[PDB]
Amino acid sequence: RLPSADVYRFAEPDSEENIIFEEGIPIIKAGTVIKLIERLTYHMYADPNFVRTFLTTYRSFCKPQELLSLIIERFEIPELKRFRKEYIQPVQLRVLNVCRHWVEHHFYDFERDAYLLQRMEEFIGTVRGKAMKKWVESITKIIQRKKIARDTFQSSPPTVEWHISRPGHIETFDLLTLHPIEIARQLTLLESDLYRAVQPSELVGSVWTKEDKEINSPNLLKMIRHTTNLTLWFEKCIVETENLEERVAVVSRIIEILQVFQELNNFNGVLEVVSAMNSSPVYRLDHTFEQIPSRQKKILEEAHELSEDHYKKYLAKLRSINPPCVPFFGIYLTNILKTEEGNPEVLKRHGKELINFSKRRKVAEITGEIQQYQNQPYCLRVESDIKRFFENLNPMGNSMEKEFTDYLFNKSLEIEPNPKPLPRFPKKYSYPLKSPGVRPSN
Ligand SMILES: O=S1(=O)NC(Cc2cccc(C(F)(F)F)c2)=Nc2ccccc21
Repeated sequence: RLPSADVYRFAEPDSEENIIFEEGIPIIKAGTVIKLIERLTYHMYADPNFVRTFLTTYRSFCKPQELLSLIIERFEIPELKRFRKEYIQPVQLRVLNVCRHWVEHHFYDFERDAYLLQRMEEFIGTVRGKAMKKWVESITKIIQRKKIARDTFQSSPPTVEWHISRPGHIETFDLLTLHPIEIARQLTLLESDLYRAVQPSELVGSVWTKEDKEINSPNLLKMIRHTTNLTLWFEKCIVETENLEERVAVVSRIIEILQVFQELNNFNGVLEVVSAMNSSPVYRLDHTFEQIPSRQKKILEEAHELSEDHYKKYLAKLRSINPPCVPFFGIYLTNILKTEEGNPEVLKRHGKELINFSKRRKVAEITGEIQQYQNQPYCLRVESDIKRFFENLNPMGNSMEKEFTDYLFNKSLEIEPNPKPLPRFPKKYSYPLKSPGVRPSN
């Protein structure tokens, strides 16, 4: 029935040397690249979970150019009445379905590689056939829509809040001059847009830590860099305020921003404040935290407790709230890296190497959890000048990260030296330190 090895590479029988399954549509555990492509375009049934997971994770084991060459060759299949009807036509329609999902959900590969797109359009444009016309036409319209695209409140959003800095006075914008409510809202819109922009393939096979990270993971990198710039800027605001009374005002203002992040269910923001508060230069400031009111200390402790016991309280709090929210991104990076490190790239059976597909699938299920929260818009107005201020945060300046964190700790040792005495430092703020609070204006 199926073709011989001398004419087709996709029709060798299944064995423990080329394809292994998990414990109805079977679920592939590991297999050769040829075996994966074959099951990806299996003539017996439709497999949307495998199609979706394969196109998200394939870059970890196959190059885009190689995948196109293999699916084109899988399509080219050389009793002839039933051979075309039950084997050639179903496989060719499965190949076209794979091209459709590929161009629709992963167009960035055709954007990054112009020659890849040239080959894909050449392949689709040469198909012809009877039932393939409708397939060639939907695929063509998707490539058209993607090429063109590359080239709203449900209710009244609250009034934008201002404090010392008047609107448009961008040169005075700072932690204590902007309104703490507006800082949290504007940072939540910025973080919400960053969260929503991340694609699942940016998180596969640790590509964001490899040589071509800027191309493969630009949205993920933007998200981690925002977290680093915000957390380090909060710490810099704290240790660079040498006067103790003014430093209490600064730390206390950051706690107020975290409370507005909690009202907004921006967990990403909450844990960036907790991260700055737990950092080595800030966490050891006993004289500063002694002055922080009890209610405010309790708010910071309950925020920390979300992380405790492998984020037990965070995971329970996240699944109980209603939209909108901004989930804590770091836990996904943590669980994905644990998966990448604790599972082997390949499985060996009978001296043969099989790609570990279950490893990729476990990583793809974590990215699916990410995606379930990417359609939650906030009923908040953007303030372009405040958004720009946070987008342009550069606490590190022209320094390496380690050199700047070393400086932050040394500043902490300077402002709060035991048994060395506690020096008094002059005031740096020439405006009122009192917060306008976190209650909106009705
Ligand atoms: O006391 S916690 O539960 N809360 C925090 C967050 C936090 C950081 C800095 C100061 C404070 C404050 F309560 F004094 F304001 C709280 N970090 C911890 C780190 C390790 C163990 C226990 C905790």
